[PDB]
Amino acid sequence: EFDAIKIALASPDMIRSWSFGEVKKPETINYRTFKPERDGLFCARIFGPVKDYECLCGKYKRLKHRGVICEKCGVEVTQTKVRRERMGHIELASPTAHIWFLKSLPSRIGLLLDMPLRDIERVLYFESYVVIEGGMTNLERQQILTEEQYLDALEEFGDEFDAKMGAEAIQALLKSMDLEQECEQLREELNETNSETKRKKLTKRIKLLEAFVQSGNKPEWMILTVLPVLPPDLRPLVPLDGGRFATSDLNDLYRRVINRNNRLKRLLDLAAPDIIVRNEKRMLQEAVDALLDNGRRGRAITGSNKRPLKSLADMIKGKQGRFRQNLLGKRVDYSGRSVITVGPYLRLHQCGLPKKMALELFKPFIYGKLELRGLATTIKAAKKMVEREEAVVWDILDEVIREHPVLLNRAPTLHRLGIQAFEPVLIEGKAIQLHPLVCAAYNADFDGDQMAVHVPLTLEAQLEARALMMSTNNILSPANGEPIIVPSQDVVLGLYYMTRDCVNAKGEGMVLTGPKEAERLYRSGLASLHARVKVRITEYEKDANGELVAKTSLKDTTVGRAILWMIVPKGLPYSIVNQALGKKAISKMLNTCYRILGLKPTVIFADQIMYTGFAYAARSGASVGIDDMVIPEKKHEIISEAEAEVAEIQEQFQSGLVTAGERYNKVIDIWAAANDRVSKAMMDNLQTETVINRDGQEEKQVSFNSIYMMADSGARGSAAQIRQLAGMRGLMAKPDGSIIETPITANFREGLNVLQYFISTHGARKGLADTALKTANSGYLTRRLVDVAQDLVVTEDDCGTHEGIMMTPVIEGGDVKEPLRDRVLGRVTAEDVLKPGTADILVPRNTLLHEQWCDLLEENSVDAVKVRSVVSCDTDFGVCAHCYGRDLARGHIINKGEAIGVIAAQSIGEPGTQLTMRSSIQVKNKGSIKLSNVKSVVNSSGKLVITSRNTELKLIDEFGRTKESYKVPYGAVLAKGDGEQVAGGETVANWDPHTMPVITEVSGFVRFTDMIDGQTITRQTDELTGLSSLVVLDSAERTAGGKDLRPALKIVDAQGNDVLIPGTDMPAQYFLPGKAIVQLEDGVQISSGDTLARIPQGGLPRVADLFEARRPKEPAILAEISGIVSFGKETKGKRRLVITPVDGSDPYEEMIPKWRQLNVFEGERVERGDVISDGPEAPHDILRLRGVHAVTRYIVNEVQDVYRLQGVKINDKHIEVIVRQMLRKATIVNAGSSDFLEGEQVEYSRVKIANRELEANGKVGATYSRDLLGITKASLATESFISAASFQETTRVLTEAAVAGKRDELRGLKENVIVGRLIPAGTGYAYHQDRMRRR
Amino acid sequence: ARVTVQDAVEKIGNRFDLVLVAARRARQMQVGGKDPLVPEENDKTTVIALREIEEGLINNQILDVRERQEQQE
Amino acid sequence: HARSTGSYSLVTQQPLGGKAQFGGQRFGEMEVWALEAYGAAYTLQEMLTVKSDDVNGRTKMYKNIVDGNHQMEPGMPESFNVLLKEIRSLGINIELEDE
DNA sequence: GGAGGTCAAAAGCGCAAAAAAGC
RNA sequence: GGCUUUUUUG
DNA sequence: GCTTTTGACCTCC
Ligand SMILES: [Mg+2]
Ligand SMILES: [Zn+2]
Ligand SMILES: [Zn+2]
Repeated sequence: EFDAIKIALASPDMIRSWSFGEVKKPETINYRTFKPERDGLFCARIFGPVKDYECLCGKYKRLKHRGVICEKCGVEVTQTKVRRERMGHIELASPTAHIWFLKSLPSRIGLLLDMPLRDIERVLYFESYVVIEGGMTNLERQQILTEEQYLDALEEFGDEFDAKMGAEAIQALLKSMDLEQECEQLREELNETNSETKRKKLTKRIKLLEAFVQSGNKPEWMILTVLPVLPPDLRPLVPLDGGRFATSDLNDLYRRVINRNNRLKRLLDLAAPDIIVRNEKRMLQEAVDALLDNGRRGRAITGSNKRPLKSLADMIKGKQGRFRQNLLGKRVDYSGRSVITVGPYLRLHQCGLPKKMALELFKPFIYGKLELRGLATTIKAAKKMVEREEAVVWDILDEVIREHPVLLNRAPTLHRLGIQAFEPVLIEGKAIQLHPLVCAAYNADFDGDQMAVHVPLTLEAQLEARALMMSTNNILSPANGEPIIVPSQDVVLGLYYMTRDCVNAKGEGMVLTGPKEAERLYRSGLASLHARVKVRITEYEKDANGELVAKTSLKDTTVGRAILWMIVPKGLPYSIVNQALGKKAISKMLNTCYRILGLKPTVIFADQIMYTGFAYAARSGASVGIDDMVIPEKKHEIISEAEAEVAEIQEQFQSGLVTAGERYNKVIDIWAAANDRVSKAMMDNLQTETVINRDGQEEKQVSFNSIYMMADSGARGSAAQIRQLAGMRGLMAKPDGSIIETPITANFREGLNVLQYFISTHGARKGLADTALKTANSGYLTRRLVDVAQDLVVTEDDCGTHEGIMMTPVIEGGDVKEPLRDRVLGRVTAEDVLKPGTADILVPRNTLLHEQWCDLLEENSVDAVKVRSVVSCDTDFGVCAHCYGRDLARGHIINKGEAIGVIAAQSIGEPGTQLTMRSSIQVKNKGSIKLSNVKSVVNSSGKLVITSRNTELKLIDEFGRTKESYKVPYGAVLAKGDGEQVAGGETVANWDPHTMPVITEVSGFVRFTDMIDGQTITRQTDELTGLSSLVVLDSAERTAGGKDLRPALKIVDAQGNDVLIPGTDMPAQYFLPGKAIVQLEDGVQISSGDTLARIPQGGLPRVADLFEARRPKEPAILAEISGIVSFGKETKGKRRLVITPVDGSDPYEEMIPKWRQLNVFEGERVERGDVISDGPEAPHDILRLRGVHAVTRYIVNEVQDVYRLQGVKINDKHIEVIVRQMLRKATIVNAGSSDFLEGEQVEYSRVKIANRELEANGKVGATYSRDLLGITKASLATESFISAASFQETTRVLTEAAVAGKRDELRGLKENVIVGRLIPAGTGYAYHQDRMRRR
Repeated sequence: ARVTVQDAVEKIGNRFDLVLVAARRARQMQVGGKDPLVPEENDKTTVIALREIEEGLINNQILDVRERQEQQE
Repeated sequence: HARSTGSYSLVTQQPLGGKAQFGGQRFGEMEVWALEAYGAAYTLQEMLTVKSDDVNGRTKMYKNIVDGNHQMEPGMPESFNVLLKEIRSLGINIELEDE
């Protein structure tokens, strides 16, 4: 129907073609009669009729007069819907400047005409003169004038120079400016000028000039001449009760502008003095300005409400605008709302529905079925019998809703599980019944939360719902493989109470034939629900070639476990149902079923579990009473001891022997220890109890106290809450963060005096405030993720590239934070996995990893593997199917046409609600010692001192895997040699944390060479120490003649020669910085690298700042090019540093502040991308120096660090997809054989696709550099201007597209959603393949 | 009646093609003629078609050859 | 409450909102994302065009349902045309292209 | 003379609901 | 049927 | 009011 959407500037010609007449009367209607006013804003002649097929005159009526103009009213007889399309135009008496093109962030007129923006507003608002042609005078053509200058020049030169006023002058000068001549002048100028500030402005100007050259638009069109009028129906005068009428802001502004046009055109006819016309034209300009955009220039037009009126620009942008309120989301029919209520008797794949809601929703379906059966013939008759609620109506409704699935969602719909399909079943009442198991997925509790129902209509919709959105097809979350149907709360307590033996109970110690018999005993009351017995059981195993084999024996279990064994299907072993069966176990057990028995058995088994759990929890009667809170007996006296402790510490403050900090820390530690002791004693007393066994002796068993049962099973609560009930509450915090010295010694079971309760509310208010204000920030963030990633759909099976990223277990030096197993699970190998034995292929290339291949790695103990990743896939406008890896929802390889970008955005944005805004080295485990990226020397004492920055420790296990990694400063002490079988719990490295050393290079003797005393170094024998040492003077006393005197401590041997290091023999003098004290003297022995001087020196906002690629406040600068360190002409306000390559030139320079720390000196060799200062590392530099594969690993690591700190499991696959959408743009370096400017910024995929055939033929490529953009900015800069326009900054994007005459292709997801066509994803993907094949 | 479509989506490549072919078959069943190949148990048109998918006797290839043979009149 | 087919707003032709006005619910933008996350495209296309505002097509939907035939006509949402005219109400020229 | 530093202006800041009033 | 103002729930 | 970003004017080297 339409291939694409084209947007460009307008012309008076096409505006006149659009309109059907001109409007001249500001009045709208009679307001006496209900008839439209002729020639007004609702003119029947201009726009159209009022009643369908009825002209205003009434002479002609009905279809017989269609397409005929009435004689006197002149209104064509046709339908009234044309009132929505026909537009009007207003002939302005004088040209008027358009606001948008003048007042964007970059001014279009401002840069096109090359003037400051301030002057143009002065010219337009008639407050200053302007030259339109200098002529043969002393005035520039584009010169700005004022009154006095021109009045003097009026008689000085006369008609020699030409100057005018207003939008007329602006348009006249704009038309007089040539375009190709300006373009060629810029082309000449850029190749000549050498100044970065000029480069960007000139490049922008030339790009805009070329944009006008190529596009079929002309600059003079920018100034309005004829003003279009919105169609009447879109700005309706709807009548209310009474003679008054409802008027919109559009009508008022249109009336004002048209009335002013009439006034000015009447006043111009009599040739009024120029003073009058200036003000009238200026304030008409203000009126049109307010019409197109209100409040942009200054004070906004306000009505009786004293609030600014809506305008055209106000009706497009913002949440209340057109896009975000009526295109991306719109109200629907066949929907309803209700209150949730639990129902246990429903199966997993169905939900309840009230009768009235079902009838109202499926009324259109009932009408048809009644006609088919012949109960009523006319639709009116059927409607009559529906409202009577006849007996046949319910029967036919039951028949028509047997398998008609319905949709259920709960706002907010955070993740994709928020909408699920169901098969309704009719119930009584007025509430919607829901299955308990899925309540965890919605995050919905039964405290008044409300559901909405929608109904599919077509067969495609019904089948789509049944095969995709049904509940039984959603048991693994897309975020991670963990199940989503985990039983919780009441069911868990029932299962826990089922499977728990007692040391003695009724009917204990007998033998039972089978589980069927065991159930007979429990119901008869002849045996206790849990008493240890011996039962015959039979289990099946699928160990054969997919076949079940039976086996039978006797197992020592309890009655309850035998009862539970009936519902377990055949495959599972018996040992899975023989433990206490808490929350953590039961889910695991359920999960195993899905691993072996497919889907139907596992859903049936989950349903049976829920039934049995509810039943046996109800029959248990587990209740909580006041006596259940067992308060430990020792607790009381323990507090006394703690009191005594502080009774001493305070005395130390009275004697003055301790400071405020010392006492504070002491009392804090003492109270914390007392808290821990009380908690441990309480748990030890509560968790066990004594009961008489069979032989009459006391035996300790796990206690059957209600609170302990509800805590240990994990059904609800944790050890912290049980602490809160019985033991002390613990230390509490002030609002700012300080900890109160006096803790709350009382518990909730007993009383809390007044002030304890008061100080307990400091934390709670903070928690509530943070919870209330986190939902606003977090949800918004999700939006920014969706618009960046909404273009990503899998389109091709294989991309055919070998490039990838290596994957290693992340370690901070302690236990592994994430082992190698889970990070690599479900991906594809970039290269074949090689055995530690050389040249052996463990894993073939291009093979998916799963449980059968991962365990092979564990047995073989492979260190690391390089896997293919989405960030490196090469297919354009899509993602390789293999590169994305294994689909986490189903467990097999992903299939084409699935939307991965939206899935990743939802997955990363959902857990945001669970976030909050506010010297020695010791080994811990046995293992070897291994060092890489290290170079060190052996000191005189016999140990090792390190001089390599990249030294990292390893603890090699029995096989070779790395257990820990540490960073050590240079010049530490290594007590042991590398490769030795070291033991755990033994220190390995030592150094000074508070000082940075000036350690020597090799063994030698220091000779006092080239130090000037009194201006550079002085012998500061400070009396507080009584020690004489060489101290370098500060930077204040020294000056240009003294700062240039660098103290060169040259390390020499006995002969005085330079350092004879392997390969090179440079003189190794050390330029001492300021504040350096030299304790060693001349002739003193120096070890291998001995010291010469010791110089002195987080939540959701963090995630948001990390994704936007914010520049940190203290950027740690890096190295830029490989080469030796070389200082320069320093103390020029800032420092100068140069890097000298081995063979290449060394022209690079950059500014560094003195006051910031410096870590590298002359006698160091620095590689590009090595730190110089300290602090956070900005992403832009990481991309610029270390490449793409470095930045993607940094962002993933930091985000996953935050999430694992808060205990949320999200797969690393989703994080990097967004990163792939951040690296979209790229900057040209050299044009080469291409046709791009060097300063341009274009798409990396576009450059690659365009250059690829160029290199295929006999041409050369174009060099480029991938750039990084924040998600907010990266979303704005996209080809499809519709999606960018809908997202943010509507005014800027529309103007930028219109000026350049850009054209949309309609290939994304959002821009296809807007115009009502099928999205190119999921089921709709097959349709576009058919469509794309035709074209 | 039917609750899950795991076996049917095992029979066909991916779920989306299954949705498309099942929709086409159900449309043929409902709009006119085309007596279903499997006996009905008073079920809607959509599910009865879907069953035929998991019997391995209706798919994109089998359904296509039948219609061209009907249209050759 | 629930709605099958009731009134319609005068400007954008979308159904009203609020229980007192007997209007339908709001298929929110987040719901659009979530329904995009599935492969479900036909249901979203329904929500966008037939049940909301395709005034020429939604009438044909009602007549088809009564006849027993479950089929749609895509059409093109009426709310999008409005915006077109509105952008044309400024100095910006925006138009569709050939088939 | 210009590249760097510092000051000034625009744009955004959950979603669903309901209930009322008032304009 | 649009806007404004609050209040309340999730 | 927060915060960022971008543009524009001053000015130090
Ligand atoms: Mg709730
Ligand atoms: Zn007439
Ligand atoms: Zn690929």
